[PDB]
Amino acid sequence: NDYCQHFVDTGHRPQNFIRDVLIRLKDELIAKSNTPPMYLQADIEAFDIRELTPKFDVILLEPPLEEYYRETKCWTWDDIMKLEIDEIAAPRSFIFLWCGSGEGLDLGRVCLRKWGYRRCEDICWIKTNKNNPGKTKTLDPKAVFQRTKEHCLMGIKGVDIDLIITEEPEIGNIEKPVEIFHIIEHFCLGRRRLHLFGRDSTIRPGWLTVGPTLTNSNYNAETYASYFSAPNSYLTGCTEEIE
Amino acid sequence: LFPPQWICCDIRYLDVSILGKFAVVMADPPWDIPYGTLTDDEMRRLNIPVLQDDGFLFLWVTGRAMELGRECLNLWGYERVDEIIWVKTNQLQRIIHWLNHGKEHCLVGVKGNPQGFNQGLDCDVIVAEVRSTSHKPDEIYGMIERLSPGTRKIELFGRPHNVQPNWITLGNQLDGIHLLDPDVVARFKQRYPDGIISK
Ligand SMILES: CC(C)Nc1cc(N2CCC3(CC2)CN(c2ccc(CN4CCC(C)(C)CC4)cc2)CC(=O)N3)ncn1
Repeated sequence: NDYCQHFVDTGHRPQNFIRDVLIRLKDELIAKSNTPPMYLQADIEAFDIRELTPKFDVILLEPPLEEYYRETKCWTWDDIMKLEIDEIAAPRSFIFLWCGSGEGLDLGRVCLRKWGYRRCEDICWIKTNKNNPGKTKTLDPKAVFQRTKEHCLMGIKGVDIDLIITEEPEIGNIEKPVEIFHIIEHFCLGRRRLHLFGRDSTIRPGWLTVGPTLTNSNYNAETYASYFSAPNSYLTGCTEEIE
Repeated sequence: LFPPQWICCDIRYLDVSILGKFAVVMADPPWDIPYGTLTDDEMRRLNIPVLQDDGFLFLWVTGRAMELGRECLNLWGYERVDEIIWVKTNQLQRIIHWLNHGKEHCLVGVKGNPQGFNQGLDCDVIVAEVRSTSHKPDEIYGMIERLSPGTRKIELFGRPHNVQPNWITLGNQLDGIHLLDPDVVARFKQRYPDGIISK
């Protein structure tokens, strides 16, 4: 069968027809090793990002792009490129950048190189339309095709697949699939994990979440640092706690 | 001339200015590091700019060529306006460095002001079975035909399984030279009176 012709015939996206779309010990180890959830309301444009210490092993960056508000403060790639992300990243560290599906696939790569990373993976969030086969798409003027996926770029400085398949969320829902956290945490990259532009709804053990729409804060730099003082400085986040 | 056409050549040395202009270009290059590769400088130096005035480029990339392909695309004068992924499945529609790879990427570039194309008919995700290793899925041809039906198209670094109506296929494992379009046949004899395409 030709699923592309089918999508032309019926409006069902080809991804609708993908099927099936001891790692529990790793998960349980992740949970034991996880720091308490920490979170801070901060307007990131006006916030000295250097006030977030210590240097992070993982950074998940989820800037609110205009393209997320089809039928609905947006950050442009101009603004995102000016973030001083290399000032808070550990010399060996990882970034995960949600780039959307348009110009972000290019400007996101400029960002990664500007902040000193090289891209090692391209994780695509592929959206099914099983529940609204009819609903079409207001196409970007430059678009050639209907856009039905988003990319999260993984960068490095110094078990899982690169695909996430879920149903397209309701219009105006900007949440990214929580599966990205599982992918990230299964890499065992260290325990200082920062989520920039997270929300009340994404707060999660093992993560420091910083963003303008958080309603509460509990961040304390010295309290936060204390979770990684010796003997715990170099833990991967996938090993037992030190007695 | 609608039926399949092809030229066995070292794409490095063919004078593509004999081929005319094309509504769509597709390339699946042998990026550097079994078959012959091209260095990054050779890739950059390809004369892609003479192949189109207004139209689309489809450029398969992998690994580090994701970045290098974006460079060539921009150097050749295109803007990247879409990115197609092919989700690789088996015959039961199940998905086949730091992660396992379930997809391949095809950059989509635009040059000039293309008019009369049927943009938005297909979506940017292909779901298809890995028929033969290193082969691109045949679905890409249908997508390109729906987008620009009836127009002239050219494929760079193709193989005999790739020849299609409305396409001219270039590659070094093709069977001789098979041209049917009279404008092309004329310019080829002029440029190559003894049928030899030399450096
Ligand atoms: C001699 C040289 C200097 N000059 C040439 C070479 C040339 N070639 C060489 C290459 C050619 C065709 C003829 C294509 N090749 C091939 C293999 C894999 C991929 C990767 N790609 C990634 C995406 C994907 C998974 C969807 C499909 C695979 C790309 C290309 C295999 C092969 O055997 N031959 N043609 C003219 N001049």
